[PDB]
Amino acid sequence: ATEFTPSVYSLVSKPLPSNSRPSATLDEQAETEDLISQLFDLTADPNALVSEHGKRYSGLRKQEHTQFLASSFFQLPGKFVSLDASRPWLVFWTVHSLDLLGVALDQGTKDRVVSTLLHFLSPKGGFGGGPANSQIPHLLPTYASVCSLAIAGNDSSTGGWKDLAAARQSIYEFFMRCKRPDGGFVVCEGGEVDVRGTYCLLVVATLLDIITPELLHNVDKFVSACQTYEGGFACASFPFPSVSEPSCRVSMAEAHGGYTSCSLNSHFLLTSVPLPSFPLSIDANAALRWTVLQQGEPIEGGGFRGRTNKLVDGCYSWWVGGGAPVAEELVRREKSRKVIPPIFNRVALQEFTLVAAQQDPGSTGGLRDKPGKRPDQYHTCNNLSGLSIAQHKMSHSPSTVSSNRLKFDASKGLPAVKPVAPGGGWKNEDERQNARREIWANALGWIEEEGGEIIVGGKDNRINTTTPVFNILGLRLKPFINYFYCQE
Amino acid sequence: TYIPMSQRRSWADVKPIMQDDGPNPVVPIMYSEEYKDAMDYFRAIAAKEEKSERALELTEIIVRMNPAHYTVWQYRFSLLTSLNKSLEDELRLMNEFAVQNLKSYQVWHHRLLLLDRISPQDPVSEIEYIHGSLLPDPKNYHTWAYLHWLYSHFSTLGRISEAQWGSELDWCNEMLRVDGRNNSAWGWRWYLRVSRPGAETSSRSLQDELIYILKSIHLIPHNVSAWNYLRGFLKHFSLPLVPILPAILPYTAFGFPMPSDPLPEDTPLPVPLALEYLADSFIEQNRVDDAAKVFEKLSSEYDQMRAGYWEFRRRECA
Ligand SMILES: CCCC[C@H]1CN(c2cccc(OC(F)(F)F)c2)C(=O)CN1Cc1cncn1Cc1ccc(F)cc1
Ligand SMILES: CC(C)=CCC/C(C)=C/CC/C(C)=C/COP(=O)(O)OP(=O)(O)O
Ligand SMILES: O=S(=O)(O)C[C@H](O)CNC1CCCCC1
Ligand SMILES: O=S(=O)(O)C[C@H](O)CNC1CCCCC1
Ligand SMILES: O=S(=O)(O)C[C@H](O)CNC1CCCCC1
Ligand SMILES: [Zn+2]
Repeated sequence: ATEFTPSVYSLVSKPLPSNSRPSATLDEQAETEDLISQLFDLTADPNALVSEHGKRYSGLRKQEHTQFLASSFFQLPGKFVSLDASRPWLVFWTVHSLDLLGVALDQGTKDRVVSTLLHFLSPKGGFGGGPANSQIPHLLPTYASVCSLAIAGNDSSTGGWKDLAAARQSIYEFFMRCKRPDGGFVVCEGGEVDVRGTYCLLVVATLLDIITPELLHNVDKFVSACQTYEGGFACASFPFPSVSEPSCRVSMAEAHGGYTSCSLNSHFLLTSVPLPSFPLSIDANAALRWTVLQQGEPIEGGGFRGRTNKLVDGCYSWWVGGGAPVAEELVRREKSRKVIPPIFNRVALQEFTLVAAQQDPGSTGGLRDKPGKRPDQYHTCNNLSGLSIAQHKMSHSPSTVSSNRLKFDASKGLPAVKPVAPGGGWKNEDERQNARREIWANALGWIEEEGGEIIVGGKDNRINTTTPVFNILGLRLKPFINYFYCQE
Repeated sequence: TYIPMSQRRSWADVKPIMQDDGPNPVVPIMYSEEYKDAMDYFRAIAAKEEKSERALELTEIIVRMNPAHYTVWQYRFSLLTSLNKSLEDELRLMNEFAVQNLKSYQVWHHRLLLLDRISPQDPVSEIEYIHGSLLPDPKNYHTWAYLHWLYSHFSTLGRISEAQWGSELDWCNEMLRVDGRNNSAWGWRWYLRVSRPGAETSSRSLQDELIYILKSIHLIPHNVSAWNYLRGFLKHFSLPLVPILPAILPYTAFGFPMPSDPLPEDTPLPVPLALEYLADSFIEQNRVDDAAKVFEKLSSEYDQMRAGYWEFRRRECA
């Protein structure tokens, strides 16, 4: 299983060559190479049957990481005020990390999570970064709150899912207020336009059964035009007018792992939607190429960088590593449409996580960007989400999607959303029910391939399996989306 | 020493409103007295929808303590437009925020909204400010995206002259001269030379561009930014790979730039992306076995971190 995933310890470590041309980029790259390679030299190779005497043991320190996250349920120091508008992200990073680590919350604590998040929900639609009497709704807290409710909530009267269902029309109306004619969305009233908003909106609309044609118009075009000449995706594309129908669209910055994740995931969610000539295609081969080129060399521990000629960073294990199965599936569909070894080094990425991204032992716990950086909730969640993708071979299974179609019950569902414009809905019930079936059946199409597991360092390092595109456990995704589609 | 707002005569008519996240919320933050007090009065101000100078002052106090507070930034911009405040004064305040390391998506968006609403007939002074602002971080992603937006928005209005585009390329060339590994500046060159709607596409410009690309590779043979730009360039314009192979082959061991006769020091061979070029040029020649042999070497010898990807490319040749 590992013939094409060589361990970092089995490869020759060499610095990035200078070509006798110093620059500020190379100064920082070389210092980071020294930092990471020195920590690997002090750490026992995780692939050894007996851990070496004198060296650091790289085992995943799950209890330290659990205690690091525990402050979330008591209080955070005053320096966290910089995240006061991102409190749903603090919830998500905590409760998804605990899911991955296999640690259960008791029901009282889950109820506190649910109740706190429902205080962030506005009657007019959407979640904000804090209490609805203090903050206006925002697409990014709306994703974080919805996913957190999938992780901590339930279908009872105190479980929060009943409240989300009653909010479906208002959330939809918030989404349509955010919509621009060119296919972008503002993240909030008067806010910025980029593919983070598109991703967060499409995840939530998929999960809650509130997708319509008027919501999706031009969204595929906005995303496709974010792809750069490097093959990844930028934050946004600019619509140049002719003198909703621009003459052309142009990407506005570099390909970046965070926006490439959001763009690939958005495009993948749109491929489930049965609209004519939709979604506009992307260059999947180039996106797969860009993805694998961002995995660092052995001297930098095999972690991912977020963009060309910048530094490796543990959080890109999720953003770039977690985009790899999506890009793979799109490439496979292109190959099929015209008519297997792992696509990135699944072993080296685990080694980066265990050796370089964990806080030093006997300390606060948590996971981090790089050695020398304090751990935080965000790098804890994204290091572990990427580790999960590396440990478990994920693929989107056509036979599983077909089996989902066979069991879908289109006579069950919540009330159809009322479109803002008269002709903005599906044409008739036949087309709306076909859309619901495809979107539900494909959302539940990701599987872990049997026999594809690779747990570097032994089975005690294993964490649970996350889902590509949504980034919650499948055991959370399935009952949550089944609740809103009334399936069982 | 701090004077609470309940003790300030200018705020005596206002009843503050406490934060409402329930009796025992998760992820609570231990707020300073100053920050809680300001947000208590902001909740009251926003509730009564007051647009006033004291509300404006209060939003500045808050975003100084938390520059990522998007709700307060939103309220601040509506205050500026309702009161018909000087947007040029606000721009000077934003220049100070950058100096004092107060930064976020929200501050950058605020600046964009100001430029959009001012709508200068010539945005040259803002362009120059953005250039200078890249000094502490020449790869700041928000700054590069904002520069793209600024040229795109004001070119749609017809307000970017040919002289302005010319000096922008001059500035870009100097950025890449100081650090040829700045991938953000390579991205900007692509906008200036290829993707922007007004770019020239002629026989001369394609020749010029290929000369600049090849010279850049010969200066820094291991610079991934230059290789990606070369591959994007050829693909975008559907240009064959083979005619250029003479300039690439020395890295795999006509009139377009060639490598130095002794290569620069610290240039170990082969360059993996040079091998990728060779393999793809073999494929262009329908020599799939020669391409497969090159992919196999990338997989097992020269780029082993990507052993599986290069093996996947090898198998596709069959
Ligand atoms: C505990 C501090 C986390 C800071 C981190 C994440 N972060 C954020 C804050 C609130 C919500 C949210 O949303 C989501 F992206 F989903 F996590 C992200 C930021 O603003 C800055 N970051 C700095 C960072 C660290 N390593 C790479 N970067 C660049 C970067 C930039 C923007 C971004 F959005 C994501 C990453
Ligand atoms: C769902 C959601 C909100 C997704 C967003 C994901 C994400 C990582 C976005 C990154 C945005 C950004 C401007 C990074 C550059 O920061 P930097 O210069 O500090 O880091 P860099 O050197 O690694 O590029
Ligand atoms: O590193 S972790 O697995 O997360 C947790 C730490 O090892 C705790 N070590 C204890 C020492 C005393 C005996 C009980 C264990
Ligand atoms: O009834 S709704 O519109 O759904 C909810 C109210 O608008 C509350 N909005 C807040 C008021 C105080 C400032 C931040 C926003
Ligand atoms: O299940 S197996 O992969 O064969 C081997 C176990 O997981 C080894 N885990 C270690 C045991 C001793 C303490 C530190 C962890
Ligand atoms: Zn990071």
